[PDB]
Amino acid sequence: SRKLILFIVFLALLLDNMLLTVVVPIIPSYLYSIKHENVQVGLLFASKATVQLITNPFIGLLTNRIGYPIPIFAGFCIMFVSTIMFAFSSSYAFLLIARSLQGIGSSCSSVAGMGMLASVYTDDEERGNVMGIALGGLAMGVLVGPPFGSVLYEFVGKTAPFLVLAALVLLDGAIQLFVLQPSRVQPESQKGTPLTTLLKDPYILIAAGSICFANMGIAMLEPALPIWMMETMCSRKWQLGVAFLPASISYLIGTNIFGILAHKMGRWLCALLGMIIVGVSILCIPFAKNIYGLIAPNFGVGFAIGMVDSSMMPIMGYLVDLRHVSVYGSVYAIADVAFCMGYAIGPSAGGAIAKAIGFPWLMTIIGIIDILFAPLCFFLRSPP
Ligand SMILES: O=C(c1ccc(F)cc1)C1CCN(CCn2c(=O)[nH]c3ccccc3c2=O)CC1
Repeated sequence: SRKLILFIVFLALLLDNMLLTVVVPIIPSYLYSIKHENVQVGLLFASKATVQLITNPFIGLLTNRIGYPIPIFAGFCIMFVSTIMFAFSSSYAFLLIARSLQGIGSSCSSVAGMGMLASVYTDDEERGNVMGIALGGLAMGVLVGPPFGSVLYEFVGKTAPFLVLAALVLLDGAIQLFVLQPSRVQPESQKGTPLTTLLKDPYILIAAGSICFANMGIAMLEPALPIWMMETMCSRKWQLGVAFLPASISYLIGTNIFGILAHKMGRWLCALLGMIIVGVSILCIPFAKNIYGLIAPNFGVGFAIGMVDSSMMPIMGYLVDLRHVSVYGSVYAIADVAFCMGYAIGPSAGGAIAKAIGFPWLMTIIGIIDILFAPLCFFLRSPP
């Protein structure tokens, strides 16, 4: 009965991404009103992703000393605290602190949950399936966040989305306490291989780079696309919001189905095809003239990112099992660092490049990089 661990990881990722995507619509207007009585949003997101990026190696090393359950419960506690502060804080410094705490909790939950899933599902196929489900939960939380927040804001109040999220967080924490039971400290049997040896592995580097570039695609998509839309198509705000819906839906479907299909098609082949597809979709994005012209490339981008994630995340554990000690804190900390590497420079830089050179040139460069990195996944195939 280890499906409870999968449910806990699923819930943690879902609620974390739900908070990360639900805070967005409300705070900036209140910040502007407070200042009186676009860029700072990207600064908030960069802060959260950067704090998650810094914490990842530390949590990876910590999971080898105190085990997984205590980091998971700590992630839950920090995530609850950040949700409460989001509910009650109205200034900018407190909201920045809330974002940083949410980043720490994101690092804890993601790294420890992936490590626990890898350590529990030792089969190479079941591992792929369960982390495909976990990434599908991440995508589900991303997709549900904004509609849930808008509905609760219109129905009850501004604090309602965060209070309901905090109630769900308390339910998840009660489940964790009942199942995980982080009463004592349980060190792992074998000392983990240091990251200095892990970053020296070309295959782990290749998988991490594939994840990093695949996520960098959408990471620089998010803040630069609305400006280009308003400049060329003069599109409306609802059209801007709808634009990323195909990406989220395709990401959810891709994660859920390719967590299973990667082991059938071949993880290396799935990653190569995903990189090619995301490169082609990003190349085709600038040529669109209407939102209907971006419905298909966004779907391709989401599907390809789901392919790459749900293929490379299992391959990380497979590689660390094959050529390293069977401990998954450090390698999945590396994978989280790969995620945050794109998600942290996205908001901060994407605008800068989209202003220095044209948005079509930026997206052409990103797509060319992804296409050229696609053949590097050829080296991740198994000899037998
Ligand atoms: O949509 C997504 C997605 C994922 C995979 C996939 F394949 C297809 C789509 C998710 C949606 C949440 N974001 C992170 C949240 N976030 C920022 O981090 N920075 C921003 C800067 C400016 C404006 C908004 C944002 C913003 O929402 C991460 C990716």
